[PDB]
This record gives sequence, C-alpha cells and structure tokens, in this order.
Amino acid sequence: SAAYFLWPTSNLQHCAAEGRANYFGNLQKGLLPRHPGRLPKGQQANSLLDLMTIRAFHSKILRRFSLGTAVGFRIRKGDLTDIPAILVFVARKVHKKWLNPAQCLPAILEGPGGVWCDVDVVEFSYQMFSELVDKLCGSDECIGSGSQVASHETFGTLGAIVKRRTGNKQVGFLTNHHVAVDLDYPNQKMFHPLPPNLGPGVYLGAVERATSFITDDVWYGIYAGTNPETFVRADGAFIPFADDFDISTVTTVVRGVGDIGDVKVIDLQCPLNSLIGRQVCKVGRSSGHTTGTVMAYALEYNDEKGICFFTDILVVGENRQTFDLEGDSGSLIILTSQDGEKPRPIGIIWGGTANRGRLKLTSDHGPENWTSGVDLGRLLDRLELDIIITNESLQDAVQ
Amino acid sequence: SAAYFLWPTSNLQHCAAEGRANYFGNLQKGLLPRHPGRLPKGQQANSLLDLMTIRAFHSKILRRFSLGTAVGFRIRKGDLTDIPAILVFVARKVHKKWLNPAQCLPAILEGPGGVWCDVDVVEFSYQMFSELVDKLCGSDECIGSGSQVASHETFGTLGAIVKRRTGNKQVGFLTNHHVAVDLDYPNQKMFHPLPPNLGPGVYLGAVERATSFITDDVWYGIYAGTNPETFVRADGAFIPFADDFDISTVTTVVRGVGDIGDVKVIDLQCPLNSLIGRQVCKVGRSSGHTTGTVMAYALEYNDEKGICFFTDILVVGENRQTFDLEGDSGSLIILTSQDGEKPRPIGIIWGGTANRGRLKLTSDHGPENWTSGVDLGRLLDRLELDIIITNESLQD
Amino acid sequence: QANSLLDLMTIRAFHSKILRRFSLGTAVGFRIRKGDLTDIPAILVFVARKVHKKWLNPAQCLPAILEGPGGVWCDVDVVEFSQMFSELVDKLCGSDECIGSGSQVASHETFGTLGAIVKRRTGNKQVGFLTNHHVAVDLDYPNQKMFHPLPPNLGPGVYLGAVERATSFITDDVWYGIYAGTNPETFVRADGAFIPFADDFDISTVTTVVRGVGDIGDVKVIDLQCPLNSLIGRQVCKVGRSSGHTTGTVMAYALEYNDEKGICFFTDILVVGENRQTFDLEGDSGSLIILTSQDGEKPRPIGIIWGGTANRGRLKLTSDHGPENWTSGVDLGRLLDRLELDIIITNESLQD
Amino acid sequence: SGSQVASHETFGTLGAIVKRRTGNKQVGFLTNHHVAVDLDYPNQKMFHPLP
Repeated sequence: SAAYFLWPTSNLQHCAAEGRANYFGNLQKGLLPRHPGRLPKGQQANSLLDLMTIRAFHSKILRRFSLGTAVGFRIRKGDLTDIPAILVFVARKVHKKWLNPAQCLPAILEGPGGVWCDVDVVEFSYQMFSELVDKLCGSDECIGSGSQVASHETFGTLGAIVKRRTGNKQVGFLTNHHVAVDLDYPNQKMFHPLPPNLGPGVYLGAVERATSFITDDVWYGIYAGTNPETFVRADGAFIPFADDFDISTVTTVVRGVGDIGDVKVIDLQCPLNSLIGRQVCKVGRSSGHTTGTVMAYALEYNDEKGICFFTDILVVGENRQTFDLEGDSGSLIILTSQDGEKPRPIGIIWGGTANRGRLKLTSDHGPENWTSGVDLGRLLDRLELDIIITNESLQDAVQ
Repeated sequence: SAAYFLWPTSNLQHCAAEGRANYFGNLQKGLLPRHPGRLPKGQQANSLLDLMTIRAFHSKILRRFSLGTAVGFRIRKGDLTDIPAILVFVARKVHKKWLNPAQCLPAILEGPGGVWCDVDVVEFSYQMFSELVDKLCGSDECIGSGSQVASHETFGTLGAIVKRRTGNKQVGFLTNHHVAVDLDYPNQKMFHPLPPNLGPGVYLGAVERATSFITDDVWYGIYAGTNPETFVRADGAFIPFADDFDISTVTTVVRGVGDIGDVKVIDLQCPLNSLIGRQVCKVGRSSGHTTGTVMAYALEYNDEKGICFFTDILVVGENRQTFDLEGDSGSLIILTSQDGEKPRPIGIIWGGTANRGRLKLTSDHGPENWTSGVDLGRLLDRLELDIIITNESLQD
Repeated sequence: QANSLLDLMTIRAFHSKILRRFSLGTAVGFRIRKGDLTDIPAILVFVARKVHKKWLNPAQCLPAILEGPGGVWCDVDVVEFSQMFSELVDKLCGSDECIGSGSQVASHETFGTLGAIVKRRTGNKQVGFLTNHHVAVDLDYPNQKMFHPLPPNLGPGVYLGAVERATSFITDDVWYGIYAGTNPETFVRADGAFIPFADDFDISTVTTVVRGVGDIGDVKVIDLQCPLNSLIGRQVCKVGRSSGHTTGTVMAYALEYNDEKGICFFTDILVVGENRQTFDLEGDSGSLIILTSQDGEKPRPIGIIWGGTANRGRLKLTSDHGPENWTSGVDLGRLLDRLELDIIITNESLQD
Repeated sequence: SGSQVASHETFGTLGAIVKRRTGNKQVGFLTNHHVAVDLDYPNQKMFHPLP
C-alpha cells in the first residue's frame, strides 16, 4: 500500500442540505396546537425514535434554553421513572414564577401525528492499585481485552480481539483513535506494554484502518435534526497482528468479568426500557472492574460554529462511584449478565471524559459524573470488524 | 460520507522483505566476475534504471560515507557535462591523500551486468512585490493556477484547474496537503483569499481526497534499495468546487508564463539528458515568475531510525537566484517553452525546503538553494484526476 | 550458598560488567517475592516496569543462578524502583527546655534533625551535635549558621554550630572492605556529621536521651560476614521532626543507582516503614534508626537518614497496593571511624 | 601556512613554518590559543583537515 487520507470534517453540501428541510416542514404541520388538559389522544412516545422525532421536535424552543437535549426516561425525585421523555438538560434547574415567562419550557412538546413528549429539567456540566490491573499492564503471560498498549507517544487499552470481514481476515484488536493514528511517521507501531524507547516490550502490529467522523443520515438512519451539518463522531482502528508474534499467548477472555456473549445491537424500534435502565460493566487498565447503568442514549451538542455532534451512549456509575478515569478510553463496555445469560458488549468507551461532564441532581448529593461511548455494532459494519468471543475462535481463523 | 484515515503503508513487513533478496545474492546479484584492464565495456548508456540499479547495489558502501546520493551528471569544475554519474552528497571534500583509506570513494562501482558507475563530490549542508503577485492575493477578477488559497489556519497556492477521472467527474483545483489536511483533525473548506475570521473572501469548496506517503515499489516501479521500509513523499488534495460559486469566472491560464500544454511524464528509460539540464519555470504567490534548471533526480536519504526517503526532483535556479521562498508550496513547475513548443508541466512544488543540504561548490560563489517536488505524472495517477488547460474544456 | 558479606560483595564486583544494563540499579540484601522475604539470599534486580519474562529478550532476561570466584553460588529475582501534630514536633522544635536526639536544626533556608552526641579521640574531644551534609553545606556557603526552631532571620534566633568538618568524598576500598564496582570512578555518598555546640552555649540542659524510645545501646559495627539475621529483615524505629514515631524494616544494602549520567554511588542501608505508611518525610534527614530492643537488651542505632527520599522514588511490592516509599541511610559504624568520634548513650560522663 | 589546523574544540589556521633555537633545532608551527588549547588540555591534539 502506501498511505491514503480521505474526507476530513468537510463534504456532502447543497442537494441534500435541502432534502433535510423538506421532511422537516412539518414539526407542527400535523396536529392540533397546544390543547392542555389531557394526553394528546394520538398516543405517546413509545420508543427512542418515537421520541427522537420530538426534540428533534420544537427544537427552536428547546434548543433556545438549553445545552443539550437528550432522550431518556422522565427522571423525577431522583430515580429514573418509567415514562419516556426529553431531558432539556440545563445549566441549573430553577423555580417557576421567578422566571421571565420562558425558562422552564413546557413539559408537553407535541409531535408528527399526535405524539406528545415529556419534559423534566436536570442540570449538566462539562490508578486504583490492585491485582487485576498490575497484570494487564504487561505482567501476565497472555494478552487480550484490557491489556495495556502504546505506540510512540500515547497510552491506550486493548479492546476486543477482532478479525476482518473481507478478503484477508487478519486478526488484531479494536482500539480507539487518539492512541492509534498520527502522521509524522510513515507507519504506526504499537508495543505492549511499552515501546523500546520507554522500556521493555514486544511488537504488536500496525494501523491499517481508521474512522473519526460519520454523518448521521447514514449512521442513525434518520435526519434527526434541522441543521444539516451533522457528524456522529465514532472511533476505531483495526490493527493486524505481526507475522513474528506468537499467537499462542493471546487470551480471548475479559480478565475480571467472565465470558462474553456475542453482541448487543441497538435498534431504535423496541421497548424503551430494553437498553435504558440496564446495569453495565467494564474492564479497563485505569479502574479495574467497575459497574454502572445506561442513563440516556443519543446525546446532542451543537457548538458555536454550528457543527452537530451526537455521542451515542451516556453511562453513569453505580453506588456513587466513577465508571472510568483518563486512560480507560478503549475498553469495552459490557452489559451485565441478566441472571444466567452471558454478558454482552454494547459499546467501546470513547473516553472517560476526565472531568468533561457532570449529570447533577437537586438531591442532597454531590455532582456525580458520567461517561461516553459508541454504538458497537454500527461501528462493526463501518470498519468491517467482528467480535471474537470463544478462546477456540482465536486459533480457528488464524489457523 | 464521513471521515476515514487508511494507511496500509504496512504493506510490507514479511511476505515482501525477503522478496528483496533479489538485490543481493539472488538473480540480480553476483554477476560475471569483474575486470580491470578491460574497463567495464562502457556501460551502455541512457538510463535511470541503468544508473539507479547500480547505486541501489552499493547503498551500504555509499551510506558509510555520505549525506544522501542522487542520480545526476558528473559535475566537474562547476558546469554540467554529459557523462552519467551519481552525486554522493557529503559534508566536505578535503584533500586526496590525508584521508583514511576511504573518504573520497572509488569512482568505479559496478553493477548487475558489467556496468560501472561514476561518483562525484559536491558537499551538502543539513514578499517580492511587483504586479504578478498582487493580482493573485485578492486584487483580481479571475481565479486559477497560481492564486492564493487559505482554509482556516494556513495559506497555500492554487495548483491547477483539475477534474476527477472517475465517478461524477467534479471540477476543482489540486493544491498540496497542508493547504488543507494536516494532522489531529482534517482541513476542510478553502477560502479565497482568506476565511471570514481573517478578512474578506469567498467560498470555493471542500477537500475530498488526498495522499501523503507511497512505497518505493509502486511509485517508481523498482525496489531501488535494500532497506525494506522505503517511502515516497507525495502531496495532493482534490477539492471539488462549490455549487453556489460561479465557475464562469475561472481562468485555466497561468498569468505570467502563458498557456501550458499537457503533462510531461518521466519514464526512467530514455536518453538521460532529456529531463536533466532542462530549463523550467513556475508561477507563485510569493516569488512571482522564476526560472531554473533540473540538477538531479531521485534524491535518497534514510534517517536515523532507518527508513529511506526518496524526494524525486531537484531544481536549482538560474543566474545564482533562488527558485522560490516559503510561500510557494503548491505551485506548478513547467518545462520552459522549447523553441516554439508549448510548455508542459512536470511536477507540483513540494515546498521550498532548500535547507536539508544546499547544493554547494568549490567555485568562488556561495551555496545555491534548490527545490523538491513530486513528478506530477504519478501523483495525478493516484488521486485519479487530470489537468484542464483549454479554456473551453473547462466548460465541458 | 551465600552467607557472608563478601559472599555477595565480591560476586557483585566480578559480574558487575555482566550486571546492570537491563535496568538501572540493583540491591543485594535478600530475595523478596510473594509479598515478603524468605531466607534465600539473592541479587534482586530493580526494574522500571515488571514485565513477565515472556515479554523479554533472552540477553536482557533474568539469570536465575550466578556463580563466581571460589565455588559459591547465589540467586536473582526482581523488584520495582522509581503533617505530624504530635508531642515531639512541639517539644523538639521549641516548647521543650532541652535538646534530645532529634531536635530540629534550623539552617538559613533548610531544616534538618538532631542526631546523636559527638566526641573525639585526638587532641581535644570537643563536644558538638552532629547532623547531615546538605542542611549545613550549601552550594553558596562554605560554612553555615545552625540554630534551634527557625533561624534568626525568620524567627527568634539562638544558635549551635558552624562547620569545620565537611568530608565529601570517601574512598571506596577503605570503606566497603573490598572492590565493590567494576566501574573505575565511584567515590562514596558520604554525608557526614560532626559540628560544634558553639563554645559557650549552655551544657547544663543538654541531655543524653532520645525522647520517645529512651536509653539506646551504642554504635553497632556492621558485619554481614556473619548470618543474614544481623542486618537483613530486622525491625527498626523512627523518631523525627516531620514523621513521628514509626517502625520500619530493613530490606536493602549498598544498592547503587544511575540517576541521569549513570553516577553509581553507595546508597547504604535502606529501610521501609511498616503497615504501608511512609517512614519519613521532608526535613527529617538527621534522624537515627535504632535496631529494636531485642528482649530487654538496650537498643542500638545503626542507621542515620541520609536524605529526603520521599520525592525520589518508590518500590512497589504488587501486593494489591500502591508503590510505597523507601528511605536511604548511612552506616554509623563507618562514619564513627570516618570522623574521629565517640557516641555517648549516657549522661553521667558527658563532660568527663 | 594559511591552512587550517583544527582538532575538536574549535578551528584555527596555521601560524607559520618556524624553527626553535634552544632545544634541539627542530621544525614546527605556531598557534594562537583562544581558538584552541587554552586550559582544558594543554596536551591535546592539533589536527589538519578535520579530527
């Protein structure tokens, strides 16, 4: 090969950027204006598409006083309640009449064909020594999900043990972007646990694929907005194993969790509580083995220039603990075993977001933070990567 | 679309790295014992293949005492003769006999098939206000090859009005890479003369492709060494023009030279003086209109970590002047009109480096800076885009 | 096997050109693994990152068994490498009448810690307290002015001594018995301690006791040409200006390091605090380290803190806990004959 | 005369071709110190071409 390098943030303008202002000439053309008193007959948001087209909704109003509408469950008192909703997340919740007739927007934005949504204000913001991490940092005779990896200037975390879906089908690992790709060197070379300029270590492989930004009309599948410059940011890189490296010293087992299932696939047409409100787990080499729960999928954030940004998955830890720290970026997020079933992957951690983000409560407890993540499964057909689970699958395609 | 960084330069490593034992020991290796009295017969004549696959043979002996070796002419007394040779760039010549037995290397290195090489010692050392440049940086009513471009961070120069060879066949302009792309985040929308955060300007379009590193197996077509991590520095970015912008105010004419013909290609198998010693010209936004001569081709240097880097073309200015300044990266290099024939392009200026070893001499004159640059033909072969020169072909 | 000072020390100086390039610095006191130390002697190797041996190159791997002159063998293993609101802070830096074995010594810009009581053998056994070789010897002053809690320029000033004895470079062979390093140039890290009481300063208050342990035995002469129980794996205390009353344990010995250039200097007896707590902190490089009272017998201070090592590095023992700090030290049996001294443990014969 | 004499440190030219009177009547060359040999090594090399 050589190199390559196609499309930065910049391509896909007129023709389509007006095929988006066509389907959206009706976030109000189908209904009966504000009829307070009951529950817009029609029905109610019973999905996350059903409720994706409703913050997608009256978006001028919502996007007027806000910082990032999302889409979870009516949160109330302090614990997810079970009624779909539109978290007009804010800077700091407040009182009623002390408001300039406009600052606690209305809890009844409506929809396309009688679909009324629900609003409830929250407020937002922007090494753990043990022996389950002292092994992953290159002190155990088997590598796999969670192991330390570094190339020349960055430190990351070994993700899943992957294999391609095409002509060659090499076997490597799905790490993230900031630990993989740069260009001052003609090639990128990872090393475990350290490169030869930082300490000991052995050769791992080279980067051969990457992606950093995807437009939403192909990622999510729906327009999901009114500003047509939407970029659903994702992160992944296949890294084929070297020809000299011993394959026998690879374990396809998450040390700390157990045995993985296959894949959890998020399709936005299903009961809403099927993914939101479910316990999750994660093993990475900056926290050990932590646990959390899904809070609200499909966060939106549009910055000053007007660039759309959807960040898929929001997770907040359990029992007031942090889900991850800086350095855990790249570790798989695993759906907690559902009473006898094997645990399943739902996403790679896009980043621990150091202190970038804080889903706060008006209850008597401090600012517990959150974390992010990508939809692993729509990142598996954008890099043609696959999830390998059984340890007899490692020596089954390489063989 | 999206984003997507590929990079399989990795296409080497084991299956093809033993496939490079045809350099030594195998086939093109120990061939027919040499001889003294019978000077190598003569070594035929005309070739880059004729004299690269001799320099490729003894790369270790050369590299033992060098600063990089290219293929040019046997420079004697300062001028350019017709005897093919290789210039081994060095720190300093020094006397003939106060050497340890080898610092002035033997000039009789041989190759595969009884062809003897030839060596040299050169010594290597690791605006322009007028009205041809103020008509490029904003004060004009037409855009084209030579005009200034800036995206949101840096500044560049329009290369040439180009169109894609496949798909929808979009029409834009081929600049170099960091007028656009760079690192940590891409470079997406290019303005002329400036983006709206620096002054006035208009939208042109957006980058859509690009390249940056190639392997010395597919670019030149021959191994050209023994180091299996040899790389070609290439620089390009196709930029389809925007829909709102009027295309009726675009001129595919280089103001200052005239009108170019079609691309000239180097085939590495021809009389060697057909490209070396030829007068070349250019048009830039920071120098204006300068002329020069091609001194040597196929530069080669491997750095400390041990990866070779071929930098194609070496161009030095005429009458002791400099070809360019640090404003000209992206400008086309055009062969000077050969007595009535229309000029033809040979490469985009990779950048006025001229600091990784100046072409020095022992004549009574200071160092003269040179230029680098891709050999166009195989850069408009990778991104699959041609060059529009006729003012009526642009309309169609 | 190995049971003697030289049994390790001369193996060290022979394999030294075969030792110490895989990693910087190695200590030879005992084999430690599985969390604790066993009775197996060794040449334990400090490493930056403890990589499992499968991720190692054969040349730079661990040679488990080494052998040299005579017919004595040994073993090799791996180690890693890189306030107090109590009574004693107030009553050794101020509010106490007298100075006992660990009163804070206040330099112009630094502060150290009282050690033990000097004497001499030749000429005039002049009496003055002794402390380390960075508090007093500055990079700008050949001599410096020492005095109880704080100096005159930052507090109420009433002073104690001025340096004439300032030994810096101790030679190697007269000090560690035999050749220790195959590298030609290695003098010693030789922070010494002798310094007057300043002639007329009151002597009726100067008491001979450590405030928190009591009566201490004498100077001990180090001898590991006896069984390993003499110096390795022992229990030691800690009394200091900044740290308190902690109890440490002796792990290492003559360990030499390579800081930036590769300066390999003799970092004498190393101790680590118990219960995974810091042994000492900054400004405490004058505190004595006694062997614990062995069944009634009055304890003996072998060690002196050589410097503030809280910011130097830590050795991790991988026992589900973070890296724990280590402290340097200098043998008192060596300094005692370096500078003509005599340690006094009792009070009746201070002026005799 | 005129030719450089440079060994490490920095570089300098050659003073002259000279003869000593006292010692044993030999031949040498003269040097100007600061460009070389001042105090670091009064007994180090002096090289022509380059060291």
